[PDB]
Amino acid sequence: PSIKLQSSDGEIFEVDVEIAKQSVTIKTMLEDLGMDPVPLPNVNAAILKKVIQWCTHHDDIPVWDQEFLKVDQGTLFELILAANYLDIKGLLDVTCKTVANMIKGKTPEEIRKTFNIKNDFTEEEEAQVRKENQWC
Amino acid sequence: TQVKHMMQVIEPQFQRDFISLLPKELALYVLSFLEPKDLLQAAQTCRYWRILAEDNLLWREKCKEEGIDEPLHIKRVIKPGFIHSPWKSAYIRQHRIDTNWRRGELKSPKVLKGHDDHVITCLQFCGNRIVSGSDDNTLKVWSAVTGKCLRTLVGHTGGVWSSQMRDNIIISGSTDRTLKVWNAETGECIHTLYGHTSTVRCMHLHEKRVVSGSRDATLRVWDIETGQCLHVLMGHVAAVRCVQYDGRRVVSGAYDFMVKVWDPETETCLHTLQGHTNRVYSLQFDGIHVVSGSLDTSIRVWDVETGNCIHTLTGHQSLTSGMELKDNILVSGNADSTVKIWDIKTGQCLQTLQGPNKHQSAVTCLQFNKNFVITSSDDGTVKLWDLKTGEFIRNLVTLESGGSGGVVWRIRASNTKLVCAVGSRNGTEETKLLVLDFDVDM
Amino acid sequence: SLIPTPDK
Repeated sequence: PSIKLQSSDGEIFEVDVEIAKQSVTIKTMLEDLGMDPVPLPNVNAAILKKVIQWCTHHDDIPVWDQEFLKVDQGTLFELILAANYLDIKGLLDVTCKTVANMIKGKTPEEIRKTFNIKNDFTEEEEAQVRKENQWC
Repeated sequence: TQVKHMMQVIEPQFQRDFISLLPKELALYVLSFLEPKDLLQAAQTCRYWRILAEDNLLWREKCKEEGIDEPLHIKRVIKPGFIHSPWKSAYIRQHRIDTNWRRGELKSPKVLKGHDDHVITCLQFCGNRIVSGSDDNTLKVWSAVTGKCLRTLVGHTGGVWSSQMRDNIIISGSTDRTLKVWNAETGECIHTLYGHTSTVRCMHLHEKRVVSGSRDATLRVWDIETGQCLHVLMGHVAAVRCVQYDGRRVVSGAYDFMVKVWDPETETCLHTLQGHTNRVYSLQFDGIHVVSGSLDTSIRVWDVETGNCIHTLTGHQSLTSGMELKDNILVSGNADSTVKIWDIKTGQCLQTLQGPNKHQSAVTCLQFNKNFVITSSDDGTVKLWDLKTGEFIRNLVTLESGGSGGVVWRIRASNTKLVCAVGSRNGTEETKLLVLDFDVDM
Repeated sequence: SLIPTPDK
């Protein structure tokens, strides 16, 4: 079979059921509320199209997901939200994990260069924070 | 909540970063993929991050990882308040304690002089109470906290060679052939147990019952409350040197090269484990596996249900004095001056503690946990080792008289402290207990 | 083997 879902943009997508049911949100609306098509206000055609891609293709992070998520920040940010909104445990985990790996590895000074972030700590406050979270 | 409170009251505002813009929950789902070491660096990024990383349920689980189970509640006031997570501080506390054992400056230990010119034959460390036993015929209850002697259990007419303790109840075994039950607080003998004819060499307490092994070749099970002798286990032809009791089975090791498994209630020997070609000196039992160390140099691992030998662990070259079994990981101290770590499931010898900083003589005692192995020796040192790598870390104690008589007879360790029974046969070291503290200021 | 035990 095959159901249709409408992105927030107004673009209709035709996806094989089951590939679509990897989203309990879409699943709930299909099986329980009987939505035809399925309106997805929080997901636009661009991300929805990306989510559908990851789903048709279906702890540690595979080599495909690693490449597929080799995207830019914001897109990753969008995938985390679409995954949360759509309720796709797999996608959510893989994307969130990918963000964590950007932090692993240390220095607070380096963590900023990666996420921008500004040191809004006052002279004293920074000292206090450095002491409290002292390692070794 | 709590994380929201912080945001409203502190008002960080305006962050151009990926996680500060994510809904609180998803930022947390992300930070949860990090390890404590990361979360601590992340928390030094900015106030927004610090507030996030300081969750609580995030740390409650990171603690359930290092097996913490109990959060730490500190007390007291700076301005811009911060709602510290008890679980997080509990984690850091432990981290600091581990580091303290590992490389923290060695604070001179409390010295507890006692048992002059005699040997401390048995040691017990429970909570804030230390109990030393001696062939000087007495036992002394001490405060690990103040280092003061609280009481001296005088009563035996022979030397004390064994003991057991379970908060306020102390038990002793003497050459005078009797066990005695004491009140650790008042220091009064509550019972005197007769029945053994020869030296009460070993004993193991489980709840309200205690089992004793003697040179008379028998064991007896006693009720600590009613000072009575419930059962007598007869079947060993030679002296009983070691014993274990889990409340269900009694396991014994004797100088007849035999290990016997018993059902006390019916005074029957269910199994006689045969294999050791010499005296059995040490035993450990976890309700499933019996483990015995012999003067024959080997260590056997047996199935308590079938009586079958599962592994014959070889490698030591002399008498295995003590062994400790936890979670199927076994650590054996040997007169060959070596210490070994084994996986009693596979039989693999995970590590041998030796190297340039190994013991120069027989290992007399040992303690271990998930991170370290603590070993004592006639060489007058107590060493700290890395359990996961088998590497030497440092000498926690180094008796100056070590090479000329100074000896460390036995040790007991808690999470924050180490108690060492020390002395000598020649007077170069006065007998005493050394108490080292590794607690942290929090 | 001079790890403690009592004589006879």
